[PDB]
Amino acid sequence: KNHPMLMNLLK
Amino acid sequence: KLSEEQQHIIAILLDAHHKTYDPTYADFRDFRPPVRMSPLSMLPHLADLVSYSIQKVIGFAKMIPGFRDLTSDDQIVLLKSSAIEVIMLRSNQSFTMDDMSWDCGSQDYKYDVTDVSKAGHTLELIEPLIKFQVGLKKLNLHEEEHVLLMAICIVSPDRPGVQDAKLVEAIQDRLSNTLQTYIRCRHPPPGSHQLYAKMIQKLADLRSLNEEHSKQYRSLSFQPENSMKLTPLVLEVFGN
Ligand SMILES: C=C1[C@H](O)CC(=C/C=C2\CCC[C@]3(C)[C@@H]([C@H](C)[C@@H](CC)CCO)CC[C@@H]23)C[C@H]1O
Repeated sequence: KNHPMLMNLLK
Repeated sequence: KLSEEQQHIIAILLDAHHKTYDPTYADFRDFRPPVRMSPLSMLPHLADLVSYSIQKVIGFAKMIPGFRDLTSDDQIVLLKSSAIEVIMLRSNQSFTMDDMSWDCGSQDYKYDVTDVSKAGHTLELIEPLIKFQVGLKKLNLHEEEHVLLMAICIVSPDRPGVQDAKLVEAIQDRLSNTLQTYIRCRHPPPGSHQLYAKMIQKLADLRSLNEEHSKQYRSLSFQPENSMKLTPLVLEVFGN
Protein backbone atom coordinates (compact mmCIF):
# COMPACT_ATOMS: atom_id res chain seq x y z
CA LYS A 1 0.00 0.00 0.00
CA ASN A 2 2.43 2.71 -1.23
CA HIS A 3 5.38 0.90 0.46
CA PRO A 4 7.75 0.50 -2.47
CA MET A 5 11.00 0.45 -0.48
CA LEU A 6 9.77 -1.80 2.27
CA MET A 7 8.12 -4.16 -0.22
CA ASN A 8 11.21 -4.39 -2.42
CA LEU A 9 13.40 -5.12 0.59
CA LEU A 10 11.13 -7.94 1.72
CA LYS A 11 11.12 -9.33 -1.82
CA LYS B 1 10.85 -31.36 25.99
CA LEU B 2 11.98 -29.37 22.93
CA SER B 3 10.68 -30.84 19.73
CA GLU B 4 13.23 -31.06 16.91
CA GLU B 5 11.22 -28.31 15.18
CA GLN B 6 11.54 -26.01 18.24
CA GLN B 7 15.35 -26.49 18.28
CA HIS B 8 15.34 -25.81 14.54
CA ILE B 9 13.48 -22.55 15.08
CA ILE B 10 16.02 -21.39 17.66
CA ALA B 11 18.87 -22.18 15.29
CA ILE B 12 17.24 -20.26 12.39
CA LEU B 13 16.53 -17.20 14.53
CA LEU B 14 20.03 -17.17 15.99
CA ASP B 15 21.48 -17.44 12.50
CA ALA B 16 19.15 -14.74 11.26
CA HIS B 17 20.27 -12.37 13.99
CA HIS B 18 23.98 -12.92 13.42
CA LYS B 19 23.69 -11.97 9.77
CA THR B 20 21.27 -9.17 10.69
CA TYR B 21 23.25 -7.77 13.61
CA ASP B 22 26.88 -6.72 13.45
CA PRO B 23 28.71 -6.53 16.85
CA THR B 24 31.52 -4.53 15.16
CA TYR B 25 29.20 -1.65 14.17
CA ALA B 26 31.66 -1.05 11.32
CA ASP B 27 28.83 0.17 9.05
CA PHE B 28 28.21 3.17 11.32
CA ARG B 29 30.94 5.21 9.63
CA ASP B 30 28.75 5.47 6.54
CA PHE B 31 26.08 7.46 8.40
CA ARG B 32 26.29 11.23 8.49
CA PRO B 33 28.75 12.17 11.20
CA PRO B 34 27.28 12.59 14.69
CA VAL B 35 27.11 16.23 15.75
CA ARG B 36 27.37 16.94 19.48
CA MET B 37 27.84 20.69 20.04
CA SER B 38 22.61 23.07 18.55
CA PRO B 39 19.06 21.79 18.04
CA LEU B 40 18.50 18.68 15.88
CA SER B 41 22.26 18.21 15.32
CA MET B 42 22.03 14.56 16.35
CA LEU B 43 19.04 13.75 14.13
CA PRO B 44 20.88 13.28 10.79
CA HIS B 45 23.21 10.72 12.38
CA LEU B 46 20.43 9.03 14.37
CA ALA B 47 18.07 8.97 11.39
CA ASP B 48 20.74 7.12 9.41
CA LEU B 49 21.21 4.59 12.23
CA VAL B 50 17.48 4.10 12.47
CA SER B 51 17.14 3.76 8.73
CA TYR B 52 20.00 1.25 8.74
CA SER B 53 18.42 -0.55 11.65
CA ILE B 54 15.12 -0.78 9.81
CA GLN B 55 16.86 -2.59 6.95
CA LYS B 56 18.41 -5.03 9.39
CA VAL B 57 15.12 -5.64 11.14
CA ILE B 58 13.39 -6.32 7.81
CA GLY B 59 16.17 -8.84 6.96
CA PHE B 60 15.68 -10.63 10.28
CA ALA B 61 11.91 -10.65 9.96
CA LYS B 62 12.02 -12.41 6.59
CA MET B 63 14.04 -15.27 8.01
CA ILE B 64 11.50 -15.94 10.76
CA PRO B 65 9.80 -19.30 10.09
CA GLY B 66 6.33 -18.83 8.59
CA PHE B 67 6.69 -15.05 8.26
CA ARG B 68 7.06 -15.45 4.49
CA ASP B 69 3.67 -17.23 4.18
CA LEU B 70 1.97 -13.99 5.24
CA THR B 71 0.53 -11.84 2.45
CA SER B 72 2.68 -8.92 1.35
CA ASP B 73 0.15 -6.55 3.06
CA ASP B 74 0.34 -8.52 6.31
CA GLN B 75 4.15 -8.59 6.18
CA ILE B 76 4.33 -4.87 5.48
CA VAL B 77 1.88 -4.07 8.27
CA LEU B 78 3.73 -6.18 10.80
CA LEU B 79 7.02 -4.49 10.00
CA LYS B 80 5.77 -0.92 10.16
CA SER B 81 4.22 -1.37 13.60
CA SER B 82 6.97 -3.73 14.73
CA ALA B 83 10.04 -1.91 13.49
CA ILE B 84 10.47 0.74 16.18
CA GLU B 85 9.85 -1.85 18.90
CA VAL B 86 12.40 -4.23 17.43
CA ILE B 87 15.02 -1.44 17.25
CA MET B 88 14.60 -0.71 20.93
CA LEU B 89 14.67 -4.48 21.63
CA ARG B 90 17.66 -5.19 19.43
CA SER B 91 19.43 -2.08 20.73
CA ASN B 92 19.57 -3.75 24.13
CA GLN B 93 22.75 -5.61 23.22
CA SER B 94 24.59 -2.32 22.61
CA PHE B 95 23.08 -0.70 25.72
CA THR B 96 25.32 -0.68 28.82
CA MET B 97 24.02 -0.32 32.35
CA ASP B 98 27.25 1.21 33.74
CA ASP B 99 27.09 4.47 31.75
CA MET B 100 23.32 4.14 31.00
CA SER B 101 23.88 4.66 27.25
CA TRP B 102 24.03 2.63 24.08
CA ASP B 103 27.64 1.75 23.32
CA CYS B 104 28.78 1.10 19.75
CA GLY B 105 32.50 0.48 20.47
CA SER B 106 33.68 4.08 20.08
CA GLN B 107 33.30 7.42 21.81
CA ASP B 108 31.58 9.03 18.83
CA TYR B 109 29.26 6.10 18.36
CA LYS B 110 28.38 5.93 22.06
CA TYR B 111 24.95 7.61 22.51
CA ASP B 112 24.03 9.71 25.57
CA VAL B 113 20.54 10.35 26.91
CA THR B 114 21.17 13.87 25.74
CA ASP B 115 22.11 12.64 22.23
CA VAL B 116 18.62 11.07 21.99
CA SER B 117 17.23 14.39 23.23
CA LYS B 118 19.35 16.10 20.51
CA ALA B 119 17.55 14.09 17.80
CA GLY B 120 14.39 15.84 19.06
CA HIS B 121 12.81 13.48 21.62
CA THR B 122 11.46 14.53 25.04
CA LEU B 123 12.31 12.87 28.32
CA GLU B 124 8.84 11.30 28.52
CA LEU B 125 9.76 8.96 25.65
CA ILE B 126 13.43 8.74 26.70
CA GLU B 127 13.21 8.07 30.46
CA PRO B 128 10.78 5.16 29.76
CA LEU B 129 13.13 4.00 27.01
CA ILE B 130 16.08 3.88 29.41
CA LYS B 131 14.08 2.14 32.13
CA PHE B 132 13.02 -0.42 29.55
CA GLN B 133 16.64 -1.09 28.63
CA VAL B 134 17.63 -1.47 32.27
CA GLY B 135 14.68 -3.84 32.92
CA LEU B 136 15.35 -5.92 29.80
CA LYS B 137 19.12 -5.91 30.52
CA LYS B 138 18.43 -7.13 34.05
CA LEU B 139 16.76 -10.26 32.66
CA ASN B 140 20.11 -11.26 31.14
CA LEU B 141 18.19 -13.36 28.70
CA HIS B 142 19.98 -15.97 26.69
CA GLU B 143 20.65 -15.06 23.06
CA GLU B 144 17.99 -17.64 22.12
CA GLU B 145 15.42 -15.85 24.29
CA HIS B 146 16.47 -12.49 22.85
CA VAL B 147 16.03 -13.69 19.21
CA LEU B 148 12.66 -15.32 20.00
CA LEU B 149 11.41 -12.17 21.68
CA MET B 150 12.19 -10.11 18.63
CA ALA B 151 10.39 -12.70 16.41
CA ILE B 152 7.30 -12.83 18.63
CA CYS B 153 7.20 -9.04 18.65
CA ILE B 154 7.24 -8.82 14.85
CA VAL B 155 4.56 -11.47 14.38
CA SER B 156 1.79 -9.77 16.34
CA PRO B 157 -1.82 -10.62 15.31
CA ASP B 158 -3.14 -7.48 17.02
CA ARG B 159 -1.05 -5.04 14.93
CA PRO B 160 -3.21 -2.34 13.29
CA GLY B 161 -4.21 -3.00 9.68
CA VAL B 162 -3.66 -6.79 9.70
CA GLN B 163 -5.92 -8.41 7.09
CA ASP B 164 -5.51 -11.95 8.49
CA ALA B 165 -5.28 -12.10 12.30
CA LYS B 166 -5.56 -15.93 12.52
CA LEU B 167 -2.53 -16.73 10.41
CA VAL B 168 -0.28 -14.22 12.20
CA GLU B 169 -1.50 -15.65 15.53
CA ALA B 170 -0.71 -19.20 14.44
CA ILE B 171 2.86 -18.28 13.57
CA GLN B 172 3.40 -16.32 16.79
CA ASP B 173 2.05 -19.12 18.98
CA ARG B 174 4.65 -21.51 17.62
CA LEU B 175 7.33 -18.99 18.59
CA SER B 176 5.69 -18.38 22.05
CA ASN B 177 5.48 -22.15 22.67
CA THR B 178 9.11 -22.53 21.65
CA LEU B 179 10.15 -19.74 24.02
CA GLN B 180 8.17 -21.06 26.97
CA THR B 181 9.50 -24.57 26.38
CA TYR B 182 13.04 -23.26 26.05
CA ILE B 183 12.98 -21.41 29.38
CA ARG B 184 11.71 -24.48 31.21
CA CYS B 185 14.10 -26.93 29.58
CA ARG B 186 17.14 -24.72 28.90
CA HIS B 187 16.81 -22.12 31.68
CA PRO B 188 17.76 -22.86 35.24
CA PRO B 189 16.28 -21.28 38.41
CA PRO B 190 16.18 -18.83 39.97
CA GLY B 191 16.73 -16.56 36.92
CA SER B 192 14.23 -18.55 34.90
CA HIS B 193 11.40 -18.01 37.39
CA GLN B 194 8.66 -15.77 35.83
CA LEU B 195 10.86 -15.16 32.81
CA TYR B 196 8.19 -15.84 30.21
CA ALA B 197 5.70 -13.53 31.98
CA LYS B 198 8.42 -10.86 32.42
CA MET B 199 9.37 -11.07 28.78
CA ILE B 200 5.69 -10.82 27.72
CA GLN B 201 5.47 -7.77 29.96
CA LYS B 202 8.29 -6.16 27.96
CA LEU B 203 6.11 -6.44 24.83
CA ALA B 204 3.45 -4.44 26.69
CA ASP B 205 6.16 -1.86 27.54
CA LEU B 206 7.16 -1.70 23.84
CA ARG B 207 3.57 -0.98 22.80
CA SER B 208 3.58 1.96 25.16
CA LEU B 209 6.98 3.11 23.90
CA ASN B 210 5.82 2.69 20.30
CA GLU B 211 2.73 4.79 20.81
CA GLU B 212 4.77 7.55 22.51
CA HIS B 213 7.45 7.51 19.76
CA SER B 214 4.69 7.84 17.13
CA LYS B 215 3.24 10.95 18.74
CA GLN B 216 6.71 12.48 19.19
CA TYR B 217 7.76 11.47 15.69
CA ARG B 218 4.63 13.12 14.23
CA SER B 219 5.46 16.45 15.94
CA LEU B 220 9.09 16.36 14.79
CA SER B 221 8.13 14.86 11.39
CA PHE B 222 5.23 17.32 10.94
CA GLN B 223 7.82 20.05 10.54
CA PRO B 224 9.00 20.00 6.94
CA GLU B 225 12.65 21.06 7.78
CA ASN B 226 13.09 18.26 10.36
CA SER B 227 11.32 15.70 8.16
CA MET B 228 13.80 16.64 5.43
CA LYS B 229 16.65 15.20 7.53
CA LEU B 230 14.99 11.79 7.79
CA THR B 231 15.86 9.08 5.29
CA PRO B 232 13.36 7.94 2.61
CA LEU B 233 13.00 4.49 4.24
CA VAL B 234 12.24 6.11 7.59
CA LEU B 235 9.53 8.34 6.12
CA GLU B 236 7.90 5.33 4.44
CA VAL B 237 8.21 3.01 7.41
CA PHE B 238 7.46 5.59 10.12
CA GLY B 239 5.30 7.77 7.90
CA ASN B 240 1.89 6.59 6.55
C1 LIG C 1 22.17 -1.59 15.50
C2 LIG C 1 21.73 -1.01 16.60
C3 LIG C 1 20.30 -0.56 16.73
O1 LIG C 1 19.63 -0.68 15.48
C4 LIG C 1 20.21 0.88 17.23
C5 LIG C 1 21.19 1.18 18.34
C6 LIG C 1 20.81 1.90 19.41
C7 LIG C 1 19.45 2.41 19.52
C8 LIG C 1 19.24 3.65 19.97
C9 LIG C 1 20.39 4.55 20.37
C10 LIG C 1 20.14 6.02 19.99
C11 LIG C 1 18.69 6.49 20.14
C12 LIG C 1 17.78 5.53 19.38
C13 LIG C 1 18.26 5.39 17.94
C14 LIG C 1 16.29 5.82 19.43
C15 LIG C 1 15.82 6.82 18.38
C16 LIG C 1 16.67 8.08 18.41
C17 LIG C 1 14.35 7.15 18.55
C18 LIG C 1 14.10 7.79 19.91
C19 LIG C 1 12.78 7.34 20.49
C20 LIG C 1 13.88 8.10 17.45
C21 LIG C 1 13.02 7.37 16.43
O2 LIG C 1 12.69 8.26 15.36
C22 LIG C 1 15.63 4.45 19.27
C23 LIG C 1 16.69 3.39 19.57
C24 LIG C 1 17.86 4.21 20.11
C25 LIG C 1 22.61 0.67 18.23
C26 LIG C 1 22.66 -0.78 17.76
O3 LIG C 1 22.30 -1.65 18.83
